Amino acid sequence: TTSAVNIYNISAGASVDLAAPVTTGDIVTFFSSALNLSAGAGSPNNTALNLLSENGAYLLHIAFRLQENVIVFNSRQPNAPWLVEQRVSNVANQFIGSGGKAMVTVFDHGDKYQVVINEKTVIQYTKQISGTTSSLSYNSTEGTSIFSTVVEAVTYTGLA
Amino acid sequence: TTSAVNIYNISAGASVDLAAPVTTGDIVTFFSSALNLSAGAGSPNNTALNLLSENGAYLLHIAFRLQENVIVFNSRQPNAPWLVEQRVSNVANQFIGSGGKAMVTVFDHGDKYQVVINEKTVIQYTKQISGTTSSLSYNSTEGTSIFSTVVEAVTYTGLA
Ligand SMILES: O=S(=O)(O)O[C@H]1[C@@H](O)[C@@H](CO)O[C@@H](O[C@H]2[C@H](O)[C@@H](O)[C@H](O)O[C@@H]2CO)[C@@H]1O
Ligand SMILES: O=S(=O)(O)O[C@H]1[C@@H](O)[C@@H](CO)O[C@@H](O[C@H]2[C@H](O)[C@@H](O)[C@H](O)O[C@@H]2CO)[C@@H]1O
Repeated sequence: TTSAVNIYNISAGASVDLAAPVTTGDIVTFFSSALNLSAGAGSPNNTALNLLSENGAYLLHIAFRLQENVIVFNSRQPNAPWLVEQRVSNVANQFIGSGGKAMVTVFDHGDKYQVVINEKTVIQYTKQISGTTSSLSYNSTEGTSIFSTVVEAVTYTGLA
Repeated sequence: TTSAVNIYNISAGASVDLAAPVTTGDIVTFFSSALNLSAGAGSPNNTALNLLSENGAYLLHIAFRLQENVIVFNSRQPNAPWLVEQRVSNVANQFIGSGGKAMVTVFDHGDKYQVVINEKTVIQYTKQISGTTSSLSYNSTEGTSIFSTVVEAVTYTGLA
């Protein structure tokens, strides 16, 4: 009845507090104005996108590792070790059909997180930790990020 | 469970067939890489965005008229006159907080269409005609469109 759109500019190395939290049924899309599939090696993550809970837990962690040619999805409670991680091989293969820019979409299916790169679904992630997303972060390895220094994020909340 | 993201490049003067139709609960966002709030007068519409049914009906018509400083929302069946139109005054006032670009979002609330410009909801439109959206069009008055010649459209379907 009263859905909402919120726009955020996220500089590399930062985290932003969402004006409106993301919960079951809502969406989050990240827009990158550049694509560098051959920029270098990450220590270990070239670029990471994170969905965080109000408690500081990493609901969803998305990491792109060029040197290891893989994409990692994991979670963890604050001050706790990294949990069971799911990985997807072939980075470039996922960005086929980009052309100087990319977008990553995350659907919050309540009990799962659907991750989409452009138009291709790369994985149906099962939530290891539950809860609403209240902040987002974009971290990088200095100079080897595969996305622009500033990444735009649009959230669609108050849906279903 | 299996939502989908589809990306389209819509050149001014064209209409594109959606690979995935837009129905109750789905979303459509238009991205413009430019904003010209002082480009000229439309004959009468400077730029119009349309959601069309498989039968050619204009489910939702969105028109920006600089000379008349208003935004019109209407509908109509094919080969029929224009129906009851809703208008919103003050064009620029809606794009406050743009900065060289804009985005228009349309939420299909089943019995209504919620139109958002950037983060501001401009109107809750009551459907005069129902049905799923199968194609979209971007029409302009030669040389006086307030959006870029090519407008990007992203649809989020198969949601609720
Ligand atoms: O920047 S970090 O968040 O600290 O990077 C860590 C994360 O990317 C997690 C993701 O689960 O992985 C850590 O590396 C793991 C590696 O994926 C795993 O294969 C290996 O067995 O253990 C490493 C250390 O936990 C990143 O360091
Ligand atoms: O390019 S058109 O689609 O033919 O432009 C028409 C539309 O913008 C409709 C929107 O309902 O309006 C038409 O003009 C109206 C005008 O807004 C209204 O005030 C007057 O009563 O009737 C006109 C003709 O229906 C546009 O021509």
